[PDB]
Amino acid sequence: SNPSLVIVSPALPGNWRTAQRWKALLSPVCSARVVQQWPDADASADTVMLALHARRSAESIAHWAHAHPGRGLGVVLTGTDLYDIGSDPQAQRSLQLAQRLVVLQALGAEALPPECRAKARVVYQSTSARAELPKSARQLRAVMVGHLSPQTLFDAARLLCGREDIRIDHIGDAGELARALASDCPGYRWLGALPHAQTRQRIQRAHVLVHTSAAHVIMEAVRSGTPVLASRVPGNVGMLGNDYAGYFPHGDAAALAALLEACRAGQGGLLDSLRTQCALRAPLFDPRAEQAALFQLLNELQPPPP
Ligand code: NA
Repeated sequence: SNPSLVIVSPALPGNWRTAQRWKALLSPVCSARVVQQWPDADASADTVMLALHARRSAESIAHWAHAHPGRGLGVVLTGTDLYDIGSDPQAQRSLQLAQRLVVLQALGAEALPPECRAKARVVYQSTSARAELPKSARQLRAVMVGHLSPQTLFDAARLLCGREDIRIDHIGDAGELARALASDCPGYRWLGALPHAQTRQRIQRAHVLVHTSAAHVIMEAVRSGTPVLASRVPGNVGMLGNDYAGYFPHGDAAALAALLEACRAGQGGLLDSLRTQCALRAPLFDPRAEQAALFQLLNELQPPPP
């Protein structure tokens, strides 16, 4: 067992969702609580800290390292901090103060300074599974979930302007650039902001998910039996694997269009290969696995009684 764990998520009312999911997976072995800032009024009881984002939580992190020198500090690199730690002094200070660093995919520790890697640990994110649905051989529907690399998808859709056999469904809140692409191109559609249940059903129902960004969406696709076409950036490669066959160069719309065309051609195949490759990735995103990685991390951070 019963350590008192504090999760720092300084998000304004991504990281909140992770924080809540970690609290639920750790609640069986610890008294877990989420805060925006530490310390608070219940802070004298806390023994272990899991702070999300080396910069946004730096002030909590620094407060923890003063009250608990060499004890209980886990700092989670959520993305933009890892890819901040180049110039940000606070981000850098957070890396040095931590007893443990958490990266969320395999490749994270390569961006970490050399002296910070031994204390890094890989904890893949997790999501619930959806059943893999049968898919038509007569079209290829691609879904992209991403608040408005928007231009990369936009350019690929214009390079495919006449095709109605390749359909691109863009989900996300922004805008007129999207509405224009929707009027001009039969196969592009901007559905705007959609509820979370509808977004996951469309991903489950899509032949493929396209991610051009430089993470939860990729897990939701993989765990719903939907392959992914993704930009070759470390965050994505860490999720899908160094030998994944569905990568496109970041900012290369022609390469993205070619990849959709190749998926379409093998219908009736690259798409079948991508499906097989994603099914081998899916067990990395099992809640059981994330929970187990968290248990071990908590046993490592747990400080001996003062
Ligand atoms: Na508990």
